[PDB]
Amino acid sequence: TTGRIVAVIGAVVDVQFDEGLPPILNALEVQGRETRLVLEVAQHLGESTVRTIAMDGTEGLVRGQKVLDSGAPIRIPVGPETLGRIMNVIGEPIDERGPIKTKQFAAIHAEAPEFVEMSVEQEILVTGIKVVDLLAPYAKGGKIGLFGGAGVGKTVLIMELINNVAKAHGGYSVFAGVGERTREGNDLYHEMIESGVINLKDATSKVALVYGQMNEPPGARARVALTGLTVAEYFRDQEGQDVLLFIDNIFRFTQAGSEVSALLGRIPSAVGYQPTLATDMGTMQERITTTKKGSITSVQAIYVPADDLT
Amino acid sequence: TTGRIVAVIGAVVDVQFDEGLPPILNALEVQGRETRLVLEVAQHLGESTVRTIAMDGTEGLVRGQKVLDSGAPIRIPVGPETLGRIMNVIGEPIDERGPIKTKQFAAIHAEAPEFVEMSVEQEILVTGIKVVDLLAPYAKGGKIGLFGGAGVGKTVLIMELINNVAKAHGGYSVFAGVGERTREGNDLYHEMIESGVINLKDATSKVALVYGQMNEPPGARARVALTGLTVAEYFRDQEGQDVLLFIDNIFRFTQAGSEVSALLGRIPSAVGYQPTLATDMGTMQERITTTKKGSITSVQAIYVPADDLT
Amino acid sequence: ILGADTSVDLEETGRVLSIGDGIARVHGLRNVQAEEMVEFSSGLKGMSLNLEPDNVGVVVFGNDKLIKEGDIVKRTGAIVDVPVGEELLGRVVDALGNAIDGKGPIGSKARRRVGLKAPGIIPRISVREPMQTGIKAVDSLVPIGRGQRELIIGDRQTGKTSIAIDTIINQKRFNDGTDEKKKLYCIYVAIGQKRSTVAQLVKRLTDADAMKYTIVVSATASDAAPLQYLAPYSGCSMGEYFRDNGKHALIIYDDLSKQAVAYRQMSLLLRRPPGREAYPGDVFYLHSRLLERAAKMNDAFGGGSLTALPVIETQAGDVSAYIPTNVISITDGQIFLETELFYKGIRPAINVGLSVSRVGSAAQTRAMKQVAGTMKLELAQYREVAAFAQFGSDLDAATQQLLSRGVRLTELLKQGQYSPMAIEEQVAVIYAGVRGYLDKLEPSKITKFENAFLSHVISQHQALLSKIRTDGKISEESDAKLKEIVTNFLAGFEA
Ligand SMILES: Nc1ncnc2c1ncn2[C@@H]1O[C@H](COP(=O)(O)OP(=O)(O)NP(=O)(O)O)[C@@H](O)[C@H]1O
Ligand SMILES: Nc1ncnc2c1ncn2[C@@H]1O[C@H](COP(=O)(O)OP(=O)(O)NP(=O)(O)O)[C@@H](O)[C@H]1O
Ligand SMILES: Nc1ncnc2c1ncn2[C@@H]1O[C@H](COP(=O)(O)OP(=O)(O)O)[C@@H](O)[C@H]1O
Ligand SMILES: Oc1ccc(/C=C/c2cc(O)cc(O)c2)cc1
Ligand SMILES: [Mg+2]
Ligand SMILES: [Mg+2]
Ligand SMILES: [Mg+2]
Repeated sequence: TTGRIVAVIGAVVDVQFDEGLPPILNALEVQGRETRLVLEVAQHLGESTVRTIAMDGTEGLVRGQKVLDSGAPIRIPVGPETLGRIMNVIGEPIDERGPIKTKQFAAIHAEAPEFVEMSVEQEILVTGIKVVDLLAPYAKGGKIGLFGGAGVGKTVLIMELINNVAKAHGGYSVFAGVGERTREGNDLYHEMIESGVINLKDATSKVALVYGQMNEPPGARARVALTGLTVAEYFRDQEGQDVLLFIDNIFRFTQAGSEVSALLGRIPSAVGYQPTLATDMGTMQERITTTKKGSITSVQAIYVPADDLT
Repeated sequence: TTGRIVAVIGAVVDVQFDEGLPPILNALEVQGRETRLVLEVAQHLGESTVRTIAMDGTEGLVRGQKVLDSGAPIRIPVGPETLGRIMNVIGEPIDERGPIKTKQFAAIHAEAPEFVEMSVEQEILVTGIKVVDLLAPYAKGGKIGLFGGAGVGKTVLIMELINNVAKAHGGYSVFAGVGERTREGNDLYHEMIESGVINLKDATSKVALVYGQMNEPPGARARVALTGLTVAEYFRDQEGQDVLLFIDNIFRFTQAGSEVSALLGRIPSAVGYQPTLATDMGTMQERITTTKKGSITSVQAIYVPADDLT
Repeated sequence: ILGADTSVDLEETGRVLSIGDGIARVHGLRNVQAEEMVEFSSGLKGMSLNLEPDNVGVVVFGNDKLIKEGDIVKRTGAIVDVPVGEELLGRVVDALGNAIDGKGPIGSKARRRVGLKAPGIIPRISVREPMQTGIKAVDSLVPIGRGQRELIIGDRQTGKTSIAIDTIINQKRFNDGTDEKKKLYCIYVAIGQKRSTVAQLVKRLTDADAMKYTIVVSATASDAAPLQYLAPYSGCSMGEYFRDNGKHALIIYDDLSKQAVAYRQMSLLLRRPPGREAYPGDVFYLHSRLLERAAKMNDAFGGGSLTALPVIETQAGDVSAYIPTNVISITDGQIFLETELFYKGIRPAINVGLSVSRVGSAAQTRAMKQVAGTMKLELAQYREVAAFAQFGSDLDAATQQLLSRGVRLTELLKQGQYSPMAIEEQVAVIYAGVRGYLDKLEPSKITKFENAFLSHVISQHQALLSKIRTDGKISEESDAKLKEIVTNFLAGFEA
């Protein structure tokens, strides 16, 4: 029903419910806010109290403040009207072009495709880039990762591949900005308008944009990857089609999870990371996949902390 | 006196007693088990509750299950009846050859010989191994250690020593398998039957075997070295004789202690070890000794984690 | 006055106090055993790992999102077990034994506890029967026997899984045969991997007609930590079914690095204090109790066996690190692979000096022992001398010979993928080298020579090869015949 805030520390908010405790992963709406403030249920603490992760800033929150259960996890617009639009972690337009009037919404949480859904077809995707094509070729509908420490060329590479593979592509694309530079989002947006891969007047936009950059609090950065990935899943399944998924930068998802994990009460693991590092990564990565129903060629930039690949 | 299980977490069981609290080091007998399950008292927690380490698996235990105080520490068969037999931590035969019909038993926990009991005699024990004999020779009644990282040749060396020195030895030998390979135990056993130092048909056996290997939970591995040592002490004192004690591997006593240490409530020392590492080793090691009453030539394989001798 | 509902008493059932990160804390369940399976109202299963005065700490075998505070939890009465038997052959199952290949229910008729203790001293006999990989370098230098544990270890992408795959595929010649005792049933346990990689793998095994004698146990990257943690123990029990019933099984744990990470996760969330590298203090025992269960049984226990090839991934080539040495300190040897070797063209990328078998020639046919008996020490001395001789100036006759032999043997132990070799073919090939008949052949020609030599003996001397395979040895007659073939053929080859 209606809950009350009993505790706030950064992105972690505890909410007590007199009746009807919201399940884990449900989206809660904080009352008395100017802009929508979503809290995602993470844990049932006991004594009718749930532990939640905020999707935006928690400044201004007061103990006792009312919270409403939406009755579902975060749900975002999916389908054709996401194309040419920029949305945030909770699926709101952030491009000043009004509502995204879709017929479909989808939850950003979903179980990974089952073992029977897997494809076994292996086919080369020629990039035109000598070192990749010769030594470590990409595969159509395959998973591609670009590892780099600070400033060595992750983004340039991802942009060259968008230029080389995406240009000649008869399908839809999704770019998800995850914990990166907001102005890089502005560059990309205006470049795609200039090339016409995004069209502000036609229905011919071929890219969906999803962003939660390094100006965002950790809860938003830990979830925008699910949001962008959710958009890609619809195109893969509910059109059966060949989708491209670009993510810059997937490391920021893990880093964001690291920031809330202490606030969640977990005992830290190696190098101070969340003990759930690999399973959080697993349940997210395993959705980023080609299935028998449709192909996703995914390209992920992967930041390397302190240049340490270990 | 009867007690009840109030907590089980891995190898560590908490037991509440309503009357007389068993002293630390006491063997407790768990009721309602198919095979004998011994708990050794480690700490008095207060509130009539003792913390124990189990000597076997704790699967199947139930909160409320009854536990009897035996009235003493783990007591095992010592004497000539141990010769040619295999025993476990708690002195049960594990060679399928029936009861060990000793006239006497001994507690696996004992005080170390006093300073005035020490011997200073030291004469060469020739091994026929060039590098040992030339550069760092062994002494009869001396304490010998074979240090090595994983798979460098500790066990092959101890077996060569058993082959060269123990086969033609006039007195008794004890071999304590501690946290090592069960395969190696079966190898050694049948090898010794073949050479005749173990004889399954008469009373001419020269070696007692005591094993608690890496298929065993930490309690068994932290105590099985003492079981082996207690057997050798009898031979040393209650026959005054020349005893050979081979232990493979004495590291596994320290490691076993590290596995339960957090559950015993210790802050860790450096490198993840129990704070009591050195005193634990001291009270055990100081029993492994020649005295004025009799001589023990002890050979101990010493594992070196991560190849780091420090 | 109507009868009370007693269906929900606090001895056989409980209610969730809290739930987060796959840990349910449960009020009640006063009669539960440690390590007992419990059931949530949603149909999820979980294991009772912490029994505390006021709660049971339950570890959840699936997604925890359907679990809520106050939900009912029920005893099953049963220590965690899995289905077991021949019904599993050719099937892909999860860590709990449920079919995930879309081919319907497993009609298994038996079950087995996942946590059974390894057999003790008496039920066993010394490892003496060859478990042929068909990889020349393994079968000659670090030979594996039935009942043995042999570790596969090395950085990412050094060829670890491929060793295991080739070994499984190799068994088809025994499994299609008529000597029941030589057959080897295979089990591939996947832990922490991505689903599409496991699918490619079974696709490879299917195309090779090797699925039919293999069980694939899969606990992949999106499966909950407890599932990944359990998978090796589940597969082990499946393997123990053959072991105890007069048959022979091989189990691959791919990999134990990822399993130890899942155990770490699960242990931390249970509030068990971290030890070295944040792993629990007993991370050695996690793997020791598992691998002890690979064993060779004596004839009184049926004479069956279970052989284990666990896999460990190292970081930056460091086999000396804490976790790697833990597992080396369990197994009966290790095969260490390195990128450096791999890219120089040593494939399989085995470091000879750093690898070992702890069973040795006891696990080899007499014929292989005849050709390979001293080679491993010999190759170690060779590599040392080749490094010391680096500054090429006046070398005596002995070391120059040692060098010429060594460089050529190295070429002979190079091998491609997916065609594991019959033992007698391995022996014929190694024979040509260790007997010195190749000492004046240009080292770069060795691989071309081997393949031509092999196709020649296969086509023309099937009787010599037959005799070596059947006799298990090189007789004085076989020796005389082989010498005449390699000397004259080589001369033809060099024309
Ligand atoms: N292919 C290239 N050719 C020439 N210069 C390059 C190339 N790639 C990167 N650089 C130089 O390196 C800078 C950083 O490139 P960028 O692709 O942003 O790296 P990055 O790894 O994404 N950095 P960050 O996101 O901050 O970790 C560029 O502005 C160039 O000056
Ligand atoms: N004998 C061989 N000759 C040539 N290539 C090989 C050989 N063995 C393996 N490879 C190749 O080397 C690559 C890595 O092999 P793989 O068996 O996947 O290693 P891995 O250590 O298990 N990798 P991962 O588990 O992905 O970290 C694959 O492309 C193999 O096909
Ligand atoms: N003296 C030796 N001669 C030849 N090979 C040896 C010798 N010592 C050890 N090895 C090789 O090293 C392996 C590991 O030796 P082992 O004694 O089991 O090591 P540790 O007990 O130190 O782990 C053996 O199985 C054998 O293959
Ligand atoms: O500069 C530094 C680089 C690395 C680290 C490591 C931290 C760390 C802490 C743990 O509890 C476990 C672990 O495996 C690693 C610390 C300082
Ligand atoms: Mg960048
Ligand atoms: Mg050893
Ligand atoms: Mg692999």
